[PDB]
Amino acid sequence: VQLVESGGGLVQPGGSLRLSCAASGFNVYSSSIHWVRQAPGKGLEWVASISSYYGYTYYADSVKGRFTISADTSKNTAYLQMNSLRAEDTAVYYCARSRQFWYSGLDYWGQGTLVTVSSASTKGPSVFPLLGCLVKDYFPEPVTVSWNSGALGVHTFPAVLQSSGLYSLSSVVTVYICNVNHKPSNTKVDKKV
Amino acid sequence: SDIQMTQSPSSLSASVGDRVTITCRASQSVSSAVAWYQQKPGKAPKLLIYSASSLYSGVPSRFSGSRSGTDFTLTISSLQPEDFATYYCQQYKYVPVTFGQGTKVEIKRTVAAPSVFIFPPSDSQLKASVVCLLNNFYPREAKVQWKVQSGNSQESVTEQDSKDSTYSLSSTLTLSKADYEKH
Amino acid sequence: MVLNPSQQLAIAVLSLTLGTFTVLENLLVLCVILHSRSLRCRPSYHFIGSLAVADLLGSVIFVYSFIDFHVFHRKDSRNVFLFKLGGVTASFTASVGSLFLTAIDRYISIHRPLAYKRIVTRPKAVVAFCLMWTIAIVIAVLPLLGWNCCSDIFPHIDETYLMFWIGVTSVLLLFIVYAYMYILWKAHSHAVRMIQDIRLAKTLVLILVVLIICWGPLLAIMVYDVFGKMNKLIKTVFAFCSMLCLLNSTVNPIIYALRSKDLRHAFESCTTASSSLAKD
Amino acid sequence: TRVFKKASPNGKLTVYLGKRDFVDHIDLVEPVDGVVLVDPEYLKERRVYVTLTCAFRYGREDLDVLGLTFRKDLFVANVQSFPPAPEDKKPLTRLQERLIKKLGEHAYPFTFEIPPNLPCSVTLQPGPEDTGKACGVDYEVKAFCAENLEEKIHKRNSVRLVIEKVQYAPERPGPQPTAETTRQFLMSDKPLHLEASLDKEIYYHGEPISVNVHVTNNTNKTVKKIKISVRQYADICLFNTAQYKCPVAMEEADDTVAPSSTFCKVYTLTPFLANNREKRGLALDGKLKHEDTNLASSTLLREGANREILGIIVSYKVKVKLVVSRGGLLGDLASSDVAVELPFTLMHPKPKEEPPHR
Ligand SMILES: COC(=O)[C@@H](NC(=O)c1nn(Cc2ccc(F)cc2)c2ccccc12)C(C)(C)C
Repeated sequence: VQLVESGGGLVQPGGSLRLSCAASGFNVYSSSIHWVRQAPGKGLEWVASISSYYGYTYYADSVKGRFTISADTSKNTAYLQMNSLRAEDTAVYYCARSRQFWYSGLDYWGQGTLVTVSSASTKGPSVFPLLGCLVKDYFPEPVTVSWNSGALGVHTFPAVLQSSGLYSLSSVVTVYICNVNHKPSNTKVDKKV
Repeated sequence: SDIQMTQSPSSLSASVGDRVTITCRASQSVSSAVAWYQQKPGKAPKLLIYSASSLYSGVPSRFSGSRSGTDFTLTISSLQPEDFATYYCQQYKYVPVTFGQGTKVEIKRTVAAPSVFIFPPSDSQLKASVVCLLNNFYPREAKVQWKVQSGNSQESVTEQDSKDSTYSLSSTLTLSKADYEKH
Repeated sequence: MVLNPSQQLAIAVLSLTLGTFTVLENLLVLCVILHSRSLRCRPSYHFIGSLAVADLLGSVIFVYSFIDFHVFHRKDSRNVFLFKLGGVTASFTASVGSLFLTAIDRYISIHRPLAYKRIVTRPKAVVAFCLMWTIAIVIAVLPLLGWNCCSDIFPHIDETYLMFWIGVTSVLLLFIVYAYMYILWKAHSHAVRMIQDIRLAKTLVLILVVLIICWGPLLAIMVYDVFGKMNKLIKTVFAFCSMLCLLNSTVNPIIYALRSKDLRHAFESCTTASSSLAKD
Repeated sequence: TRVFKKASPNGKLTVYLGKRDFVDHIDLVEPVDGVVLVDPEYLKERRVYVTLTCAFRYGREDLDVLGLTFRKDLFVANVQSFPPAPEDKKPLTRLQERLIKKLGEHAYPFTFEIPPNLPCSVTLQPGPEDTGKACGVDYEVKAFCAENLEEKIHKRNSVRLVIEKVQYAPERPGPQPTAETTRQFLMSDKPLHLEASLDKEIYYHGEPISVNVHVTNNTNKTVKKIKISVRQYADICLFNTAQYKCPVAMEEADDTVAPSSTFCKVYTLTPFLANNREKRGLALDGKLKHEDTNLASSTLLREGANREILGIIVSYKVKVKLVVSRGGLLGDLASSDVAVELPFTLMHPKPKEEPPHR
């Protein structure tokens, strides 16, 4: 009884992508599989649904045609084929199951896969020591910041998107070397404030 | 039909042991086909009550659901520190299924004033971005500006600190490099 | 050739009136049941219309030939007259075949109540109808060559052919009577099963029985001619029995087609709602 | 809680009903209890009656048989609701008392005790050409204002609800179904042995069904194909003792067995309604209105019960068929086949709610 989602990653706008939800302990005929997406800092939104016992397949009005939901009952898996992704499709996509007969809410959920549809290309961060330290022009996420190499009234503002497409974060400690690790670009920075 | 569900209030401050009530109003009539989810930060939602009155198997008995007309209510009789998350509201009678705006339950704490701090642009970043900082304040809402002129600034606030149940706002304003010495 | 002066005009007027009345009824029914919406696609309506047209054509041809025989005494030859007799037998055997089709359709409907949808349809119904018409026409034209000789009543027809045609018609009638008797038996059966169908089916069966009385004597006279063909007045008795058969032609389509209320007729609900009940 | 209510088009008579799914325990049926609110100023002298009919439309509704009615009414109960308690005093269920408290003093109860042995609400799939009332047994509660029982009831002052009679899976599963056969051909005096068995006896709708096939071919003949088919039998008793087999799921595996050999395997197949849409005459579980419902559930009729009254009895069977070769030194292209059948139950678990066509 563990639905697991996979296949989410950065895609250029207008591109394609495929999300796979593998269900363990569920029979695709006694359960209905739904895809629900949550935008960054926003409420849940229902994106698609498939019920194999009847063969029914529903989509949200905002994703008609662009999104196709299918099911491979042999592997007890559900697929969302997302084509022509606009910039408004960036979100965490969670896969949920509901009792096929007499739906009683979304019983089980997946862990959710991120999908970031942005035109910007992968880049490295720039560090400005302002004791506060700011990092700007970094994309994609995440970025790790450590004060005093992990031995330092410590606050770190969550990454905030910019219209330019790149991100920006900041860290402040009330009163060392601010080690910044940029995993998706594999970069290391160190500034002494 | 596209039924819009309004969940109110969009925020709450409550201490452990208090009664918390969140209401959900549906545009049209939904015949007891409403469910209440609970999503903690990061994790995925978790069903709490279905049919507007039943409890999912494995849910603490404190949570209760009630209906009256087209107004549904979720009540946590004795709030616990593990019950402070975002609670949603679904109406699964008509396709498409619609969720509420989401109600966030915070933890009540004594008012605390911020500590205004300023940071001019750095040489590397302004070879730019004036930084205003408020820390360990309450409530989340802040209506005090730093001495500078209102440009385009992106405000970022951290989650309620576990230690002191406080917040922190780190806003940055971008403008011309010649407007950094006047603040 | 044989027509008593007292019976001559009587049978002439009787035949004329019966033919006119039958053709009127059949024309009305076939016009009322052509191109319609639900009275066309249905196979039972198709069979009823086929019977009506067949019996109307048969009545017209038969009355024409009978008048030409007992008044004009044409007797043009043993072949052209045989052509008219072939037309008459074609029409009559087609009518009996359409009754048989209807009877089998009802029998299969009552044997498997849900089979009417899955065993009989518009295409298969017309296929069966054309099969029946094909066997009818081949039977009708078989005299057109096989009349080697015999027939005290019909001038230039074979003798074994008469027995064969009586046999086929008799077996079809036996099948029809068995079908409707079985239908009545099953009707009474479900009635007795469910009371833990009484008069309507009885009257319909009796109407069909009356049709058999109208049609039965013909075969009796044919078989008597086959065996004995000794007496003379039997020919006039057969003329009268054929008049009765024409009356069968009049009685049959109306009983089949006019006794349907829905066919004659062809020619505010609130919605459920809920409401709370205060907990006690 | 919630109580369903329907109103007569005239609006002067309303029927309040607690629920629309009345579970059928084999020993006894849950009573159909409800309330009727009338307008005494309107029914000055006429009485208000209520009836519970069990209609059955096995005959084609779109067609009609002359001089006969393919329909039937297995059960018809009557009760004189207004005036109140004319015949005798009857107990009121807590629901009826609550409704009487909620409604004024112009609301009166009605209660029906259905006899145990009666059909369950089943409807037959009509196909893509038919229309009108759905073929198959179904119940209805009709309340009307009439001066006498036999007087015609004007449709503008009578209200009819459609209720359902359903059965839920037995709590204690019975013995695991199993079957075995031994055929002997005219070629070799050795028996071809087949043995099949399901995982369990009671299956819930949508749950896959597993068949443990085991063949021992001691004969000199080779088996080409193995066919596993879940098929549905619908014993109808309108006019006869008809039988309507209809394969609801199939799987044809080309897993051969050599002569004097053995073959053990597990075949999994799930009957669902997605691919059985075109099969007219398939018995569905019964619907209040035009909606979607699963394949008809099995019927738990009491053993030794007379079958005469029963309208439609549904059952399921998994059939395992070995297509054994018939080739020889000199002969035709014949290919015989041995078969075995396994009965199982396809029902729902006992729920706390079952919304019919939400
Ligand atoms: C009464 O003087 C008749 O003989 C008239 N014919 C029939 O009365 C009559 N002719 N046929 C065709 C037929 C049957 C058996 C056979 F071996 C060869 C031909 C009929 C079929 C059914 C009912 C009446 C008739 C007639 C003068 C109009 C010709």
